[PDB]
Amino acid sequence: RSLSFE
Amino acid sequence: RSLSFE
Amino acid sequence: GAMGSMERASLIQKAKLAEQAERYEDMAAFMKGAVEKGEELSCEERNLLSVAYKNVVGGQRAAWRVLSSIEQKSNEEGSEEKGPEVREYREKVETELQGVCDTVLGLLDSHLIKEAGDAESRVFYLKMKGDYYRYLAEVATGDDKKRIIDSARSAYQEAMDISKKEMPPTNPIRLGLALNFSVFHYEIANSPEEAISLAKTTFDEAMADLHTLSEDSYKDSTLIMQLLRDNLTLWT
Amino acid sequence: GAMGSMERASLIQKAKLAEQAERYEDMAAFMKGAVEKGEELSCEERNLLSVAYKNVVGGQRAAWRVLSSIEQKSNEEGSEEKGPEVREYREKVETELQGVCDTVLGLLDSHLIKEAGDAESRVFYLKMKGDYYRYLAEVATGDDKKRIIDSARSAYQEAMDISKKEMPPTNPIRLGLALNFSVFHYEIANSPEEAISLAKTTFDEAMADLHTLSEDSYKDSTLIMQLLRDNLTLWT
Ligand SMILES: [Mg+2]
Ligand SMILES: [Mg+2]
Ligand SMILES: [Mg+2]
Ligand SMILES: [Mg+2]
Ligand SMILES: [Mg+2]
Ligand SMILES: [Mg+2]
Repeated sequence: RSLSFE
Repeated sequence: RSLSFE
Repeated sequence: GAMGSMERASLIQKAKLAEQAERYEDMAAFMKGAVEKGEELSCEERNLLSVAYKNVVGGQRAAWRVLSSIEQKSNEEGSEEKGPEVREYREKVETELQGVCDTVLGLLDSHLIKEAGDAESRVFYLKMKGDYYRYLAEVATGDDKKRIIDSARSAYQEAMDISKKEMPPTNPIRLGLALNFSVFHYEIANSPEEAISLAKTTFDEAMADLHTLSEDSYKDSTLIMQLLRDNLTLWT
Repeated sequence: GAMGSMERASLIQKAKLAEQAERYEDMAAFMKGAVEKGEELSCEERNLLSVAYKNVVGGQRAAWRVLSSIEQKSNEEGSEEKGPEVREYREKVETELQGVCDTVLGLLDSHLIKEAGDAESRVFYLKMKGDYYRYLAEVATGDDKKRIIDSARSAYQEAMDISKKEMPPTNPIRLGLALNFSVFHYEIANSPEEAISLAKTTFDEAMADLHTLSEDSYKDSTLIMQLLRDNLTLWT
């Protein structure tokens, strides 16, 4: 669920 | 935009 | 065939896994492999076949429409020439779509339709044949546009005649066939009045048969009837 | 290479068309062809390269996770044996993902990184190298899990040292690098405290530099800072 660079 | 059988 | 060494049951199991993974190209390849085993398909297996290719061709149709619109704008008054690339890339996607449609139609002709004796299987496959000739027709422009359209119409009509004789008006495959034939009339055959009449008559006859259904079947049929209604609202 | 006969400009034009069509496998193939022309890539072209492969590997990672979860449940207490199919199909998707990661890493090594002299290009490509070793690490289990992890860490660290020396704290590529290195720490390296410290320090230093920016750059930087914030909220 960690967000990375879009 | 006509809808067909899903 | 690349799937020739895999067990039929394994191909079906993997088609279901690929659906869960949203891997529809894989799903289609697995179900093609399953069909080429030569045995008839169960109701669930027919549905898996349909979901796989519908999603594959669905992405191709969505891309072709995006590109065809860019290409059309490119040929408007005042548009700067950008060279052959838009047409080339539209043609590439178009060719890939046509190949998927041809693959499905070849499976139906070798030998799904001819072995389909029950009304539910025969109607399902004839509907499918109409559908994939309809997708071909969406992109057709040359000498065979008319023959492609008539191949779609012919398949849908044979399926309708069987469905009317053999299936209740609320049967989900009968309903989806009539829905899709009405879309054919509206979007392909330049016959919006035929489209509207078919959608209305289909809806009304199904409405009058709902009282015979269980709660689960009621839900299945009304879901499809709502698509007929939505189209009628768009079309009128 | 299948793209060797196509002009570089045509490949870039078609990569942009494929993006509009959401045809990311095509987009990646076009940008691979463009890179293999041997010239350096502009800022916009680097972004196109990144979008294409991010979307391709993104779909593969999402499928692998679905399948790996099914496989894990299959090996729980009380689960009925279903044969080798789940593992087989997980392995197929895994192998395809690894091949995409290898393709990207090969482009960086031949010869994007070595010709990247400016800070913006060198940092972009070293970040990319960390990212695609990180995706390899998500699925790694055997003798080289540790070496894959260290290859990711090494690439990200070299990129961070350059970014800190050469770029302002709000530079979007510096911010995205720090974001992704913090995800590496949290999800790959079992170092949640390092992840949190990096995300906090990155956010705070960017906050203090926002006053130097235009309204457009302010918007670009704050959008990425919000991802750092969202992660910190999830992680603490
Ligand atoms: Mg039979
Ligand atoms: Mg009957
Ligand atoms: Mg009639
Ligand atoms: Mg240089
Ligand atoms: Mg600088
Ligand atoms: Mg530090």
